[PDB]
Amino acid sequence: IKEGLAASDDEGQFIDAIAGTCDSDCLKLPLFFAFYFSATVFSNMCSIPVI
Amino acid sequence: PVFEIDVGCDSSKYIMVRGFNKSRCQRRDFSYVIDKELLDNLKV
Repeated sequence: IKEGLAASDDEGQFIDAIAGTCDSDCLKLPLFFAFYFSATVFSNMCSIPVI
Repeated sequence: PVFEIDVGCDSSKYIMVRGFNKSRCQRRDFSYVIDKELLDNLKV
């Protein structure tokens, strides 16, 4: 790893890199999910009148 | 009786905050950036 190790956090030891992808600005997901809700809702309006 | 009196500090007397010790608590290296709150981008 690089020099790094800015803050971290641990109790019994230290220098513990947390696993998984970290996200600081991931908060567009509720807006994207609401717009996908609307897209799926209006996509499901289409097949019933066709049938 | 021959003796000596010296006026000055012994360079062995100082002030410690209560409950604080030098190396009782073990830790590792730290690094941080401070900006927008000083009197532009400090890395210490």
